[PDB]
Amino acid sequence: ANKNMKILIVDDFSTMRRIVKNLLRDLGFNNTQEADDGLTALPMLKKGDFDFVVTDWNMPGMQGIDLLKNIRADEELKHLPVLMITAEAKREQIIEAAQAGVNGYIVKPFTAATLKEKLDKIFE
Ligand SMILES: [Mg+2]
Repeated sequence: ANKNMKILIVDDFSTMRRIVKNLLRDLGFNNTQEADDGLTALPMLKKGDFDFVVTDWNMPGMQGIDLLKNIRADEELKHLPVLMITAEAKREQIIEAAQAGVNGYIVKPFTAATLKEKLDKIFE
């Protein structure tokens, strides 16, 4: 589990993107880039050669479940594991997201400890 998979962090909230960049940094992961909406993650995704996606749900460009679908449907990208960060903790929301192919889930707030527990287990 490389402290160096290249990770895309998607969220319409810059402070959120950076609270996340640092807990990842605390964890041994530095290689990170950001995107503020799914509409602007995909073309990053499409040729950036990433290894892992962490994305929010609530985004207005392209909501996060939609990005996940475009990923699952792009043949070059559907092998990517996606951790989803959540805003609104509902069992009807999670179901729909597992149904769309998400690898794991996490609920805000979260800590660098709930985070690794979530990591050790996607690559699972
Ligand atoms: Mg959001």
